[PDB]
Amino acid sequence: NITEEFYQSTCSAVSKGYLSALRTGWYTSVITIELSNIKENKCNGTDAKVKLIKQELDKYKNAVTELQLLMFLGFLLGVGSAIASGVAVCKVLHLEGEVNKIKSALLSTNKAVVSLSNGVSVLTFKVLDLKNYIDKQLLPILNKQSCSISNIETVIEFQQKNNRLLEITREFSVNAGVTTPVSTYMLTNSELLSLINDMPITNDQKKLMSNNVQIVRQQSYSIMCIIKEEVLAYVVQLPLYGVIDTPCWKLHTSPLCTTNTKEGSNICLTRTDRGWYCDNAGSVSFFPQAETCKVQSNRVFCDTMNSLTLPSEVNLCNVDIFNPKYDCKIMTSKTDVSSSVITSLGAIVSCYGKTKCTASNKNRGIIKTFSNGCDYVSNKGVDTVSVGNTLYYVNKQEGKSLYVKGEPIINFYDPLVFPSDEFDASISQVNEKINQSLAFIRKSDEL
Amino acid sequence: NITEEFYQSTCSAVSKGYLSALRTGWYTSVITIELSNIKENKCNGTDAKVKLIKQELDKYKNAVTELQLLMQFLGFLLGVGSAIASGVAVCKVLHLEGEVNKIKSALLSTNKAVVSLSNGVSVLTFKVLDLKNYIDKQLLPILNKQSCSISNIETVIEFQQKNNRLLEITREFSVNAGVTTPVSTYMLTNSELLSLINDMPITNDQKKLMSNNVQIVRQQSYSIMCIIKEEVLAYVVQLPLYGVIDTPCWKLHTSPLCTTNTKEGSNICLTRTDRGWYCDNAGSVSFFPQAETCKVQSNRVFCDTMNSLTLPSEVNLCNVDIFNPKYDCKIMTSKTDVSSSVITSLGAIVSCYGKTKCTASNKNRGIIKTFSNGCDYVSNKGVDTVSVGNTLYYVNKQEGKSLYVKGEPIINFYDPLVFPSDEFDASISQVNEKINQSLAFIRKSDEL
Amino acid sequence: NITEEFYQSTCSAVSKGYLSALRTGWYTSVITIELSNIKENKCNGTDAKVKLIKQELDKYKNAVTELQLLMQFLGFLLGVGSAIASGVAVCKVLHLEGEVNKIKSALLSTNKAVVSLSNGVSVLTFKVLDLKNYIDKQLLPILNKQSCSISNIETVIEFQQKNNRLLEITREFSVNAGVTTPVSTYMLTNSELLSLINDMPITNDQKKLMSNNVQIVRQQSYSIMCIIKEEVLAYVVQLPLYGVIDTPCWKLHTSPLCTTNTKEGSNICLTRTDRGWYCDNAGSVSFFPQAETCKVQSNRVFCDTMNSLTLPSEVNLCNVDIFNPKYDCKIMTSKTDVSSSVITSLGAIVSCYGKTKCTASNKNRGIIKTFSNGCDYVSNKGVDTVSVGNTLYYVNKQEGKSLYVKGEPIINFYDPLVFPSDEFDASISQVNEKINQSLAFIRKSDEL
Ligand SMILES: [Cl-]
Ligand SMILES: [Cl-]
Repeated sequence: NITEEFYQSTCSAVSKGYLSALRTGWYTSVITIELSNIKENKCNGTDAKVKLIKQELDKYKNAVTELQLLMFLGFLLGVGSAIASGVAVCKVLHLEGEVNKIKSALLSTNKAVVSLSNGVSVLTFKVLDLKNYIDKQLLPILNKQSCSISNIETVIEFQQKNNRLLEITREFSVNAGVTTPVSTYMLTNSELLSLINDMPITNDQKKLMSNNVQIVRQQSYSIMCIIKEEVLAYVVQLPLYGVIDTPCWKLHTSPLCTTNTKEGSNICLTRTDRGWYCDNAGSVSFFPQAETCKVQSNRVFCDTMNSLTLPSEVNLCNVDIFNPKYDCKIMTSKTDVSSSVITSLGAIVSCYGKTKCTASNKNRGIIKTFSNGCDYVSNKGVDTVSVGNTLYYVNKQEGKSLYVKGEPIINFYDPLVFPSDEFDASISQVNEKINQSLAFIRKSDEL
Repeated sequence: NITEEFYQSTCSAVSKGYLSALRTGWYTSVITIELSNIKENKCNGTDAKVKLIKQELDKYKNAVTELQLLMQFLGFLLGVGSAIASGVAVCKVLHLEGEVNKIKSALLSTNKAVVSLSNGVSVLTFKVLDLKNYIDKQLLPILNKQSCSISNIETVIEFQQKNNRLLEITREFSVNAGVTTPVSTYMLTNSELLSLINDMPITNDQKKLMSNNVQIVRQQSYSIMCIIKEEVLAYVVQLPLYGVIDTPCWKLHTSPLCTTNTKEGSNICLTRTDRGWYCDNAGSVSFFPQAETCKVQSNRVFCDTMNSLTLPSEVNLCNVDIFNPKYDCKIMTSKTDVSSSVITSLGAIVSCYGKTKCTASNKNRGIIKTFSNGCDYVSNKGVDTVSVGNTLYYVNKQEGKSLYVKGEPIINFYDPLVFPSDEFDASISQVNEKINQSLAFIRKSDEL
Repeated sequence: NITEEFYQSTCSAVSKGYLSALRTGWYTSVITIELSNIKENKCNGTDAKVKLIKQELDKYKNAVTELQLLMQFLGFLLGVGSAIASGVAVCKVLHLEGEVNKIKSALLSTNKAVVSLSNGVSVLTFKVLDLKNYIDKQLLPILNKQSCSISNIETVIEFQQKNNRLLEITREFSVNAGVTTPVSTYMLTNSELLSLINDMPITNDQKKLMSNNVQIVRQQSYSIMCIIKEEVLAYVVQLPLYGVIDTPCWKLHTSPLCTTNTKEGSNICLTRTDRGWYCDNAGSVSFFPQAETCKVQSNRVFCDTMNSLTLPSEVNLCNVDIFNPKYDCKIMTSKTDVSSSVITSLGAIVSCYGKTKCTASNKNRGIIKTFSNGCDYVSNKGVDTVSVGNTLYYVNKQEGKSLYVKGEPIINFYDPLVFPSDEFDASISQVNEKINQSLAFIRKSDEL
């Protein structure tokens, strides 16, 4: 199911066999909580039971009032406006009579599809009806028995209904009205599964979102919207996955240096194009910041806004870094430091200088001692790896790894002309800079 | 109200008309919760209501004990501060002998008093929860009377409600190691925070600004755990005070500008690095490179000056003439011809290079513009989304006028044979002098 | 016992006397909650007391079901690890056949037992909540007796208290995608965690360290949700083990050092990049470049070795003599003379250049020092704030002696005509060899 190749020639490794789930767009949904504005609580505070509902009722009013008061290579990626879509939906909701459409469509059911004034149709959802609870069940009970409640179960039932509205207020109050991930107080699990199931999307998409709701939360926003008339409404902005089931691979890179004994005589080179790569629509979406992608089993959830769009020929850097069809990215240094990069199925170890680097087994201890240079170890017989004072645990996911033998590419560069401070360079950039610096030495010799 | 200009010559855009609200300093206030230490829970016995009171007291007793164990580009130029040094310093002053009693006696009759500490600084104090009096004078007398049995379940709830806040405070301090941000509503309720702002020694404009944006004030505040000694738990709430308000501010968006020849690697690239927020401030210009550290509410920009550089007002000249002689505009150079888009306050910049497919779309029309190679720009009026390669951008739909400033792309004025394309923190004149110095060495060799 | 030295020659400062607490490895423990399968919820009847238990039971059932659906500078030199690879690997072992029965049978009589897993690993197990027996033996009989009606409000509340923890565990795992950090008090209560520490196979020195700093131990821990199989919910709590304790540590603060020429762009700059934390560790020195990943409690520094480079002890020589021959000290060079301040442990380094106003103030006296151009330093004794441009810094008020080491700024020893001003990852000897090669290129041409 999952495979990995280590390229000793360039001190890097590729894990393949992953499937894609790229967030490509947004669905905006309108979630409503119906509230009731209560005029005068002209009750007494003598009976113990009345005090609790009266104080619980004061708690509610403050929450309603409080909400009204509220109204490498990563640097290439570019800038988006993460919630411009949902906020756009929110701005439409402030228009005259647009709130009434929502409220009347949710008069008989708790879920409805509404056509907005600008023409876009958006799923609607009444998730909590506190107005009706107060107006028809609590306030009538209260007045009848001379403003006192003779049943402790009545106060608790209200504290439970009110509790969610209070916890929603706490979240918008600490997040300035835009939260992520969408909490279970904003959208309960059943509501989110109902939203996905009622969304205008593929059955492949619905199944994906429904089996991975936890990931759907993490990629979702809750945008607090309006409190007008008798309804509080907030927009839940859900990710729709327009690219699914395409091959994905992760590139891991580590520094590749010479191994001379002279302290500073060494030269280094590292591939900068580390991150996730997924095929989608004939090109390759590249995700440099690999921490923004989430892996579930073998599915990679990435966001195209944190991606570059690359030609399919990018994969050629894995077959031959000196190909003329794509100029592979590298950085160059003279900093021969030891480190390790843990991959999907093993460990890359860049062991240089006098640093002690070993690979250990849980039942045997140290089972390999690395020599200077860049090496790799499969996760089969190995459980941990130590480079200096740092112990790394290796991933224990099962899968075949293959060690691709090769002469280290750093040996093909001459130390006298090597540019050792290039962060955003390439094979072709360093080649022509050697030619330019090596030819400058020819002009003096022909002299 | 709010305007934006795109400078086609420099592949950048400026959003104008924003107002400032710069965090310039800190107010520290002492928030206290009065507890009562109860030695032992000597009513061991079975009874439905009694069992609940015992468990509620044990939760409370553990909460006190748990608290006691607790006490025993261009961003890289900004420099380093000590974010809570002000509050932590005030916290240490409360550890001095008799300093808690000064606070405690001043808050005996009211819940709010100004105390002069031993070091001389006056700090607002605030008793937010009086559990000592509740337990000593209302619950323990009720409990003891009937040999720890209570004929009123309503007594358990009232205590469980009162105790709830103290429990959540302990929960927050227990995973945050005594420093939380933003300040939660368990540490400071919305009403308590509005009451602090109203009593703080600040302007009526300042009181109004803080009060209408309490969610922002929370997000910019720290809550620093202090002491739980004698019958007082005290923590310091460090609130931001906004010493610079309503000064003109603008946001600079930049994107890479490259050549567009068909040969893959013969291309040159150029990007303005000075993106971020700029506010007039005391005759100078406060520059915030990290635009993620600033919060915009409608038209007000809340920034924190410790994440700023202090620049001369002539920085704004880079927008009217990048080659002006009066300020050396910062740029970076590359040979990395990648396609991207940068969404602005009022539109979209598109860096479309190579064979990448770049379009701008309307919700009512589909694709309405296809970008050619180069840097181009679109206003948010008719456009809802922008697509650069496999990435779809949504555009902000905020209202405002856009202006396209036509100009020849600046990258054409450089010679590709002598262009230094590896400078990360360079400038107009640095690229000039490195070309002039590299151009003269080839001139001096040819004279031979 | 904290001291600090300011090296005026290199515009840097070292804070020493801190003690180490380095995470070197991980302990994985199994925390289980025992659940009961609810088959037939045949309760009808709209009665206030009945409704609460039925709705509370649906919360428990939904939470169980919800959890089951869940299963279906110089920082850039550092390596990348798999933070929870150790804990997750233990989690895969629990999916093996009969592995839960060993756990379930070992935790039958006590809530704490050491289980030998199938792979051979011995793991602490911990039953923290027994909902099965509560529901099966205490609640359902009471519930059933009166035909789904409960005549005692205390029984429904006792269930809400029992059920609440499982509900919050589910709430945390559902928004954190089954892996949380820090380990909240719901995942592991304070007393449970102390019991974990006392039973771990670690030193008495180690146990004492973890026990007095549980707030840090949580923050360095992961809780990884595992299985709901048989009638048990299990999650793995991955606790840090500190294999290096009490070795000396020091923090290096660095700031830009520039020339003080009058011509705007005639200036040169130089900064030590090796800023961060340093701890002695097994004959070498562990270097943590991102100093924000380390947490300081009083005088102890908690760092994580996965974010460190392993350096020779001779790195400390960069503090006594930046041109020493035994270690090539790292620096970056620029032409960007912008003013800033770095707050240190015991004072403030101030890089004041151009027309920026830089001062140090007292709370009782106002401005007490105005900085001249160059890199200067101020101790936290007489100073409370430092102001650089429109930026006000508060200084740490921790007590301790500072030593100002007078020295000629190293930047003066360079000739601006041959100085390489675009080096970000360079060093003393690299800049030397680049000047020497650029100076020999200029000498051999004149001999022509
Ligand atoms: Cl001003
Ligand atoms: Cl089960």
